[PDB]
Amino acid sequence: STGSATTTPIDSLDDAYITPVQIGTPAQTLNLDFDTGSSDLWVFSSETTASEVDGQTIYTPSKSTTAKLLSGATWSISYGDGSSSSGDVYTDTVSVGGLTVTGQAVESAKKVSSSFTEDSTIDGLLGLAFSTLNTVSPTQQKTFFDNAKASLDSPVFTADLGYHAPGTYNFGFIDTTAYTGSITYTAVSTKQGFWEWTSTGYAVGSGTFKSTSIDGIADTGTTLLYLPATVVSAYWAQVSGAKSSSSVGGYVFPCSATLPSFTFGVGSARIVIPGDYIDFGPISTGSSSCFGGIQSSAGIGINIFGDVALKAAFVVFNGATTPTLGFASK
Repeated sequence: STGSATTTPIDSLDDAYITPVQIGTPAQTLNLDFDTGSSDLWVFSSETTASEVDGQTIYTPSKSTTAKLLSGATWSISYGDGSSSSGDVYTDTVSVGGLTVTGQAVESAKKVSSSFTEDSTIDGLLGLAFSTLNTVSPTQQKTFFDNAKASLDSPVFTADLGYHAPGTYNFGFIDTTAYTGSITYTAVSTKQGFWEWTSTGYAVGSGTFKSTSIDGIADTGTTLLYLPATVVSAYWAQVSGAKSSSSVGGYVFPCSATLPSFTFGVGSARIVIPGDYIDFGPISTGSSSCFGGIQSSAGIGINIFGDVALKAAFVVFNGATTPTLGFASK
């Protein structure tokens, strides 16, 4: 089997991407944030504290003839950005782009943090990291991909995120029309539960490539590109007037600037992030100070190849017995 679904930016900045997901019988379609940095499929629901729901579409398990309470199971997750959610668990039928999993754990939120409430466009998350990170207790549950894998034509999914435009998540096949040149594959460590790999270096604009190993994670659920302070300083030094602002929470730059591109290495291959992908717009409405899309990972504890990087590539998440990651230009 295969599946193919369009993923759409939630706003004009590509702050996140939503993908429609069918849950239950009859189907209830929710728009979920596919997140290769976590491993829980959780939804706003009829069980979510009413004051914490503000415009989201909810899953109502009592209206699904295939929903079953997973007795005694609870979940609770905290994300890198400080947000969180928790609740109980159902199993139900879940379909993405025509690919169906029966008995998928659907984690129903009883509580969500303010950041989730305040984002009316995201109805929940669909985790695509390794199932070892799943938070369900006392019996850990598998991700949608893990459940689908054996049925797929090939044990892979691909992320093809758009810049200010829709893109695609495919399951079970590689669309050879969706990228240019070849896909370069690179090793993955699953030791921390992530799609963790090592970039071979970087360049800023038309500058020379610096060969240096940068360990980080391919994370569709993180907006920005978080890299070591040395790398980030070298980037922003090429933008007149750019500075790190402790009050704002990162590098800012004059909105009148033209940003240089940023290149990262995948083996001997190179992925170029155009400068415009690095512009996250005014820090507050009407400001002429703009927020940068490349930020320091210092104090995160890990480098994160988030959407800013991934949307410059066609990315293969290869879930073979020994997982790997593939990157192509597009």
